[PDB]
Amino acid sequence: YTNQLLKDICAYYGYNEYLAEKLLNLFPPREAFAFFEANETPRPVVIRTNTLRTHRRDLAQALINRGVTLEPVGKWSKVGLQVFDSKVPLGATPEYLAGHYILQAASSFLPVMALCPQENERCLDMAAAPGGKTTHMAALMKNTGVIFANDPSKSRAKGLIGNIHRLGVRNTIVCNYDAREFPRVIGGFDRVLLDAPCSGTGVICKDPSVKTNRDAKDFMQLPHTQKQLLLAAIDSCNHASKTGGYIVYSTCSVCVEENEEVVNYALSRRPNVKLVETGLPFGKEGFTSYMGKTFHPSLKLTRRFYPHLYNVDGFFVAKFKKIG
Amino acid sequence: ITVAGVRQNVAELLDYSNNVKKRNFLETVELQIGLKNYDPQRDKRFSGTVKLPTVPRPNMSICILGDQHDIDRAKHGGIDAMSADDLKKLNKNKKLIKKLARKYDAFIASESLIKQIPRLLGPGLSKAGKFPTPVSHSDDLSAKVNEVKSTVKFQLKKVLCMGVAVGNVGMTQEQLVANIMLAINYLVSLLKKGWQNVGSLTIKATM
RNA sequence: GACCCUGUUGAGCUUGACUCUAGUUUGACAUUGUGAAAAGACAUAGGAGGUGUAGAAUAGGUGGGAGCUUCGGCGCCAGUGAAAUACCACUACUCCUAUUGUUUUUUUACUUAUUCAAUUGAAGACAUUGUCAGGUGGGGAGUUCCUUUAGUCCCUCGAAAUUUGAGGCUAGAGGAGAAAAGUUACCACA
Repeated sequence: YTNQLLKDICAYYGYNEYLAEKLLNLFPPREAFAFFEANETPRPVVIRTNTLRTHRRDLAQALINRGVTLEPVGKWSKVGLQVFDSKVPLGATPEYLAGHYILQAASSFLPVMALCPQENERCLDMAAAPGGKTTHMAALMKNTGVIFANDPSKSRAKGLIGNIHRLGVRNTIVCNYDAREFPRVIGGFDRVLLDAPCSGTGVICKDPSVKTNRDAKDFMQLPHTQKQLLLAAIDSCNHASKTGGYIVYSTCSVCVEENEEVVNYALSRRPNVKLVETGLPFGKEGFTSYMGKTFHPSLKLTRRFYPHLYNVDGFFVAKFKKIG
Repeated sequence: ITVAGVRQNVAELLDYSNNVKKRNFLETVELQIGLKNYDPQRDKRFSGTVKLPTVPRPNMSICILGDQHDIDRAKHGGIDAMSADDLKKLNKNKKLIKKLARKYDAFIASESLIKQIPRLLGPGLSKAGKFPTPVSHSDDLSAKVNEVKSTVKFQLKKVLCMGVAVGNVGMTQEQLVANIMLAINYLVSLLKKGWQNVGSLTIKATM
């Protein structure tokens, strides 16, 4: 029965009773079991090629010349390079120290290609804690425009400034601001980016505390904070521009309060937002209804990413357009 | 509201609607209340009880959660009374207690037993809108169940439409329109404003 | 020798005052129009939907209600579900269509604005301009409250199928001034 399944799953995987019940609900039973294998299982290691200093083939040749076993990953990315084995440590290679390549995950790739950053464009990132997304966006504008890096913690900022100035970005300013306050500071951007603080169920391999240390109270305040985070994104972008500018909503969680509910609240409160096809090559459509509540059918255009289908972390991507 | 309009529709209910439909169900009507611009997601949510001494529904599926000095009176009155061993059995199995919660339309609980109910089956039965009314120190089960029953719970939910079924065709017209008048007066008083706050009142039958 | 200290130099760490403002910057509103072509939004009037899971199932939702009943199909029930199907009663979103319109943009031109040569030609509705509402301000002019913690779970703004979060209020404890200062079981030198 279902109750025997919940008690057996919480015992053998060590989940909390609540979060196992929530994650069991959004999946068919055999699909849930295949998902519990993968999210606990460690994920493959992926490399983003700096387009500024090098490119895909000559970096690949260089790392094999240093003994690194690589493979171009997918037809999705012209920028991604999977690693399989490496005699030398990855951070030890002189290509890394110059900034020819940067350690990332797969889920850090796809919001950036969900965005379509162009040259001489003012852009943004409300949370750039590892700094991989910011360096990817600057790789697309070819060292032009301006990125406003933002992170509310000074400790993560030191790794940001270290990662940015190694990669040769020269166009980003980093501010230690709460991003709820950010449209009051400037506003008027083209392409804003948000990687909100989330529950972290999408990636348990990096953070195994979410197995138990995530309860009823945490599932109210945390999606509450994404809402004020997300309404600021529309209230900061431009309704019109010479090059049309779009919002991108990216969360590292598979939860349904964190994902597909916040975008319903945003598109209801602000009617000057539309959602169209998000440009990522694959994915799964969002659910139009989960627990008796209906979302607008624009969420069929949103893409959800899962550990069991793809060896990626759990992710949500959605892109917005501003009207007025 | 207009009392002449109330007489018009209860004459249109009985017996014009009885002649038009020839209802084969249990003959009862309901009142549906629609309101214009009261946001259910905001504050000042209302939940009150309407004391109706008419008992609009005679087929009222009643049971009690009784302690001592109630077994002999409930058995004489045809009321199912369960002792402390039975609630322990009804706490061991949760599927059976939910099924009879659908079967029995009201629960009456004593003072000491409602203190013993929130152990583990309290919140389990609380997720149904099944609040049990507590008894008083008079301990007269006769005519207190009649006063406890027919107490309409005017509860606000997140949908902008609300319905209450009272009134049968076997009772006199003067008593039922007094029930309708008392219900809409308590509904208006429980609301944030007066009669402006309601938008439409439908006192049509079920069939 | 370790080890302690003094001075200089690096690595820091904590500061380096308040009010208007130069500068600089975001948003909004105007000169700044006239056509065409499109596109979009809402204004009404029609048509049709809907498959997360499980449930036999393309379950909007909601009020009741247990055969309303043409066949006893559908019912009842049983499951299965957050929500259950019969029956009547209500009204939501989306996508189309229409005209029963208000519009807003983009593109294309023109100059009917605006800017230069000139002192009639070009650019051209772009800039540019000004006013409000902001951000910053190591600069210019004067001038000499916040931090840590708890409660009112009281008031305001948010969020949630009824409980939270952020501000307000209250109370236990702290306080010669951009030229430069205090500190380190730290570094190099003497």
